[PDB]
Amino acid sequence: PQETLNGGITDMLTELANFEKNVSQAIHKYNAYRKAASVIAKYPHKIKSGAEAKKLPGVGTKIAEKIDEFLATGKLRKLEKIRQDDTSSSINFLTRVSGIGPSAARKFVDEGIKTLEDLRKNEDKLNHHQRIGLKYFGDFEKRIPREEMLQMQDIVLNEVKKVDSEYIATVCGSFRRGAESSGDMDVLLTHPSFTSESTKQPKLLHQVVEQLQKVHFITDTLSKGETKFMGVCQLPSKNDEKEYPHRRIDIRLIPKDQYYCGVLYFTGSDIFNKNMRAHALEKGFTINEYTIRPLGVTGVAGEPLPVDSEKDIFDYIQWKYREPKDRSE
DNA sequence: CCGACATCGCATCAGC
DNA sequence: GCTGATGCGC
DNA sequence: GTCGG
Ligand code: NA
Ligand code: NA
Repeated sequence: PQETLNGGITDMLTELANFEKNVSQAIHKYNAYRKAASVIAKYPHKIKSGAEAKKLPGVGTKIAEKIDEFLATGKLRKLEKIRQDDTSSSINFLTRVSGIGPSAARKFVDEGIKTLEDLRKNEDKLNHHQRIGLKYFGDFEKRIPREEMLQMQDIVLNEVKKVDSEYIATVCGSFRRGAESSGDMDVLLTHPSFTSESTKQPKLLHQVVEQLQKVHFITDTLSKGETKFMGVCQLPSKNDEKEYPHRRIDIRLIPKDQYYCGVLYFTGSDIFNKNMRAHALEKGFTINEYTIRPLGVTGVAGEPLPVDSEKDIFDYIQWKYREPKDRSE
């Protein structure tokens, strides 16, 4: 639905959401505001009163009240006062840098560091991760067009298979659901040799990251363990042509017997996972990001049910398989 | 009235 | 040195 | 902030 409808209200709730997250350090109020802004963005009617909105799930007395003030005046006093607020606006801004959460941003603004320029001058006060977020402050705020993601995908699948023909790599996320653009690339990886009660051969994941660094696809590392890599990557530029911006890429090494449970979860969407959790249980099963287990008559979950594909999970809960395209909810 | 709210691997801080 | 707590992005 | 036991 057109943003014009209640865009003024959704933006108001989102702005409030970021302040709770970055300044007040109130994550729950953050999600509360986002949930509200979200359900309000879906409502196919121009809201005329807070009471109308209050009907919607996620909108309570306070937000219905704020919505009223906004409709009557065109803005919100508490919000106007927050924007003109020196520290709060500096603190909010600083968190846009990957690596700087509410706490670091709170600390920088304290000692006088308020701008991207202040950070660029205090490089040794920033950890490895934060210097990379600074270095790509702009790039990290851009989105990734699908075609770009495909090019990016071709390279991941090609290099993984080059390291070992048994690796299985699946680019999940909104991408797998067919989305037109993305903010990042989440690649789930697995190898037959890696199972829940097996070895992690601390190189299955290393050998892959290392391979992607060799062909110069991965350009920076934010964090890397035996099962989770988080870094930056970039597509090869087409000779003397605006080189592609640096992109965020995560790689997960999951056990083969939990691999598909992993692919299901990271493909989502977030709504779709809730309908399955909800459904799965009524059918007598418990579904987490790792496994699917039967629930005895006393509520006692049993051993993890075997899974060799995504469909297997759907079959356990009396639900027909659904392509990642129809998993928007 | 008052607790839940989604999740967890990894880097790094705090403390012994 | 080590382990646990915290911060972070997801 | 919202929902709900
Ligand atoms: Na409501
Ligand atoms: Na940040």
